[PDB]
Amino acid sequence: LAELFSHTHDPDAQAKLEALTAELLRGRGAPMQLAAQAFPGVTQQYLALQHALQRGEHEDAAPHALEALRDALADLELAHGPEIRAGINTLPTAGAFARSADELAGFQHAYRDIALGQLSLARTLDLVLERYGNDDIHGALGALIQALGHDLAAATPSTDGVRLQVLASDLYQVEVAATVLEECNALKQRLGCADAQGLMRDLVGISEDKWIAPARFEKLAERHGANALSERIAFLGGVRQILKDLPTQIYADMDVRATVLAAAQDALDNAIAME
Ligand SMILES: [Ca+2]
Ligand SMILES: [Cl-]
Ligand code: NA
Repeated sequence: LAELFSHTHDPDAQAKLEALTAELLRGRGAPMQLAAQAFPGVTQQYLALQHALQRGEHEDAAPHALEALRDALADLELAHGPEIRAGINTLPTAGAFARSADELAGFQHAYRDIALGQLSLARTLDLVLERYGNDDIHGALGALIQALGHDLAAATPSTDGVRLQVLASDLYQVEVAATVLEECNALKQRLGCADAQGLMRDLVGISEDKWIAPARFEKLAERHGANALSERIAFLGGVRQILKDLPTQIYADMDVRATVLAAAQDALDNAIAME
């Protein structure tokens, strides 16, 4: 258990756990609060409380202090059982990807929301863009898929095997999409928070807009400073190309995709017609 905290990549991880253990067994503070102050992520908190309990029993700690740890562990299992299972099952993978305690917890939170949520492909893509968009988005996705594999490999996966298999296929589509969306960098660079990352998330939003119309693309253009006629045409042309290459599975459905692309084309043509 103590060795598992090496995955935080905190040079004082071990000392911190031992200090926390002493504080927990001292029995003044609320176990859950103390654990959360020491380590981010319920997975690390759960493991720390478990470590303290085992030590406390062997060390012959106060029965009341031990009981408080048992209650805390039981509360966490009841409220966050699947999340903790997901974290435990994927710790080696998460450890290999994360470079700090915050990055570890961050990865676990992303994995939790995907694995245990009911997110559409678009919302999953948006989640990944928000967290990893201007960092190692492809590394994050590859690690998430490794995590899905380690979860399914475990004796008790965090959710059903059928769902984990579907999620691996979903995340492949997200990886294809994330690659396509890199074109937003070049587009913003050519034309000159409404940055490239913002545009990527804007396009993903558009992919689930069943009420999409050409007017929405005008507002997008305005948001991104493509106001002059030439830049407006170039921007709308770029956006349509990117939307077109975005995998069909990202869109709310095939019909919404068709509407989006027809609207994007019309917005482009309207701008061209002004020239
Ligand atoms: Ca004794
Ligand atoms: Cl289509
Ligand atoms: Na990878």
